[PDB]
Amino acid sequence: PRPDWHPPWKLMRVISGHLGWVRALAVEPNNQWFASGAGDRTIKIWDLASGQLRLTLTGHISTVRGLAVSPRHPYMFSCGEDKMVKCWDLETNKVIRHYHGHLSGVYTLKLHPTLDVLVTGGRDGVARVWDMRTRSNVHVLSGHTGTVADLVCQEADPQVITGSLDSTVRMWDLAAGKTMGVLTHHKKGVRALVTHPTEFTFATASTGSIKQWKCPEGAFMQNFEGHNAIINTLAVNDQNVLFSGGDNGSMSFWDWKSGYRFQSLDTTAQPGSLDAELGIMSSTFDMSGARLITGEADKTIKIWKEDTTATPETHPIEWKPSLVRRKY
Amino acid sequence: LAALQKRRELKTAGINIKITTRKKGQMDYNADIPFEKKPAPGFYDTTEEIARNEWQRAHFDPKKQQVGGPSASLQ
Amino acid sequence: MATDVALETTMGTIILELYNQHAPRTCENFKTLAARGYYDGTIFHRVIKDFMVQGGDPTGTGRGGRSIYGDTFEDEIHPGLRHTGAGILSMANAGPNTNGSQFFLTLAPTPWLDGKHTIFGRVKKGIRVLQRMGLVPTDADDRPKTEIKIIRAYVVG
Amino acid sequence: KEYQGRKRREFEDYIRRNRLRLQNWFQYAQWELEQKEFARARSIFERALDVHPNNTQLWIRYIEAELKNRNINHARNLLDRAVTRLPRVSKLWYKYVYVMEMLGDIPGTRQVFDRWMKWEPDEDAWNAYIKLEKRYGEYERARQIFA
Amino acid sequence: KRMKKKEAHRDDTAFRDYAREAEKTYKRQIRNMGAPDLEKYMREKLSAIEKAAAAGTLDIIETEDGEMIAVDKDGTFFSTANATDFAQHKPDKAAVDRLVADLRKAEEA
Amino acid sequence: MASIAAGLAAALPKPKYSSEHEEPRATQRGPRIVSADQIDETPPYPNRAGWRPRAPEDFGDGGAFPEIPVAQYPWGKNDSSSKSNALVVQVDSEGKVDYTAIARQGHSSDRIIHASFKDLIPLRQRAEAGQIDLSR
Amino acid sequence: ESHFDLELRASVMADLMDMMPEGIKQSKVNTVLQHLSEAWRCWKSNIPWKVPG
Repeated sequence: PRPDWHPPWKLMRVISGHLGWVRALAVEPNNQWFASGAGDRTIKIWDLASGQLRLTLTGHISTVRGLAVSPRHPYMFSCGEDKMVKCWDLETNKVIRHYHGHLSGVYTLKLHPTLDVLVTGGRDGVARVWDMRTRSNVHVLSGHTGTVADLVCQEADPQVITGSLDSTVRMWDLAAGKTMGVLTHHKKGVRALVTHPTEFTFATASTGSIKQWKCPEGAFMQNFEGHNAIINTLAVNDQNVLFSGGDNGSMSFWDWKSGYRFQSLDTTAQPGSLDAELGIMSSTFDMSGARLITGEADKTIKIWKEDTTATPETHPIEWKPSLVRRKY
Repeated sequence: LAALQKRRELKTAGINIKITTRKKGQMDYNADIPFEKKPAPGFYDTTEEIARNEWQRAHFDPKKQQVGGPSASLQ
Repeated sequence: MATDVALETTMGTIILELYNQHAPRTCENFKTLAARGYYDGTIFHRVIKDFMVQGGDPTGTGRGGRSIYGDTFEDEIHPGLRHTGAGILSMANAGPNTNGSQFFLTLAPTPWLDGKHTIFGRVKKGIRVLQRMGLVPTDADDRPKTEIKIIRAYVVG
Repeated sequence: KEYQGRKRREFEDYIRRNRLRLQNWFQYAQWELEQKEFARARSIFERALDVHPNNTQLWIRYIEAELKNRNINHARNLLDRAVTRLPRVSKLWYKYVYVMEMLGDIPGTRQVFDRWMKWEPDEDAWNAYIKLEKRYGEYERARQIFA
Repeated sequence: KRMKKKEAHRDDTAFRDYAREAEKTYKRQIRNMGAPDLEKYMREKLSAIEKAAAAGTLDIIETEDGEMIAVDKDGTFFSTANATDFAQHKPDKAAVDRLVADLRKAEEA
Repeated sequence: MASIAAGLAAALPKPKYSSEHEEPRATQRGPRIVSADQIDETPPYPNRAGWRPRAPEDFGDGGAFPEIPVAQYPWGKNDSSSKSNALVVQVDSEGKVDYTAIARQGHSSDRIIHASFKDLIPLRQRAEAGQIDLSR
Repeated sequence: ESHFDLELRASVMADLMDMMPEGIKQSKVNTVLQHLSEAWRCWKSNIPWKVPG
């Protein structure tokens, strides 16, 4: 499979202002603002075009780890390490619901694409499926033995996929609350998961290893090779650009179909940072795919954009159909 | 040790009684195999081994299992 | 008078020795169905261990089966042929004189079907293929979970 | 029975305090083996395997307890279970081929090696299987293994 | 060859990973069994030849040279993989004793 | 395309010491047991009256004879199975002995369980597939 | 404060398990959490923390 050409990405804007690591990012469904959640206990709303601080919301007493803006409701959902999952009414800027019940810190929150359902995952080893209206905990998705570090929700079975620091990924039947399948291919803790927007596949990231999988049966597709880091984040475009973001500050941009790494770089730490503070902790694309937003352990938000002056002959694809034995 | 001595003296001099230290909120691990997880069956038959192991358990003997230069200048 | 019929299945090749002297109409029914290709890609819908492997149904359900003499034909119980052992080919029937297209085949001596099933051959090669077809796993209604089909059936003479 | 109940209570008190400690599980199972309670020691090993499903040291302890007490069929069931559970841990594969060669089943040793080669192991396992066939004189079989 | 083997053992003393430790342990255990009994192996081979010939899985044929060539119809003569009866090799009591004494020696050491 | 291999085979002269009469440098303690590959490389119906088989030798490649009024066993008698606790040995789609029963023991039938090297090979390189449908 | 400590220790441990190469012996990792405590005390006392090796 020959890679398609993609332009390189370059750093467009650095936004300072959080007093902690930027751990959560959510883009609102009309692409005008995004929320960031950070270790200074806070949620900030930023205008996306100007990168400008509209609002600061407090209401967590620990690090905010998960943010979602609902496409069907005027709600934003926040989860944090103080065990708390909160629905924020954006017509009043106020917390109005809690989804209480994780025994320890909540690492990941996702909204269901078609149902009025929230899924969270935390250090108590389970994913919790919540009914949004009644705040009801309708399923405890149990079976992991480590922290549920990341999680995705799909519109077709398997509707919940959880990735865990026990190095294991589980695909879950959401109606019955049971595991359809266990993927044990990663050697280290699974910290990142992403689904493709237009084809029925997903990617999982642990340390040094990105695996692609075909839904619904979870068949192994390909490895994205060469990003030798703890990967905290994965983000995917609808133009088949996958970003992997690594805890040491290293960034890779991959063609999704072929697995080819068309860009590698490192982020830069804000002045005052230790060299130990270089690290990507959160990432999303905007709603259009033209902007990459990263939240970083130097307490910054960085906006990345494609290089408009790049050309397939200025930045040629250095891929040859290789001919060795990948000892799988 | 003192209670064992008294119980042995009673059992020697006739009366046998069950001194039961079983508290409130404690399982009887002697009574039953606790939280028993049997080995999964495999392609090999283990009925003869199970029967022999039960025989050894019944015939176990605790007494049989009970007992188990250079000089300073050179240094 | 013996005729070879080769069933290339997904587990090996069965060579069938058909007894034209004993059950001629049923044997030539088998020849014509195999030669037309009525058995190509047709599954063994019932396997019961130590009893039986049954196939030949094009619908895969156990009620179908369309012979060459219309729908059904009569039983040929020649009193010298019995279900004496493994690998014996017979015609599966709903009742007496109801032979269609599905072939029964003994995996074991089954001498309680004498007088009601028509032996018309045996296996000349492939008895271990038949044994492993008997060793596949099934469900409650004896259908193999792991799928067994005659890939192609043809005739050798 | 009084002493055994006291010891069983102290062992399971330490398992409830720290189930993640292999030594807690190991000392409990070894004590039951010493009491010749093989069902009880097996149950302890299996509960330990529920807590530590992928632990090579634990799998080896259980397999060796069965082999030491001559439960060969129990041990071979454990060996199949262990190389199913952990097919890229060459220690369990080496233990299984070694056990079958000790038992004198050279076809059984070839069976275990063939399953390993299906898993496509490293060069040391391919070399070990060539050296098995050279040990027993099948140079054509070793030629096939080099292919 | 001897001295390169000794030097390799000296260089491979220190721990690298459990795959190396497993390979070293297996090679040492093979050495400690020592030379196989090829006479007993060949007796078992001939007994299996006549038994499989009786069971019909071995064909004894003679080519143009007039020699005994055995043909395994299946592939289950040499390996119990693909053999449906792989689970009824009951090992010899001497073999079980030898394995148990091996494990007892390891425990003592 | 094998230009360097072809050039090597062209540049090498013939060996001046003949090797066509060479036996292997270490002999195999025969008898030779080989397969149908080396076969390839190197009573009839209906007069079986009076014939009475004794063994799977006599069955050949198997098949009981219905005209003989004795019970036949083309692959051997089954004595019994005295309630062993063993798993039943099963076979896979193409007749080989299957150990995924061990992998699947204690689960339901529709649980997805990866247990083979084939589940570690990228799908687009698995020989059984040619066109994968990746559509939501 | 007790809750912050629990969360901090779990995060440092998860990072260290994911940082360790496959095949290193990994019993002593609680050792690293003791180094983390000592480094924090060194920060509070303004004492440079530098563990040799």
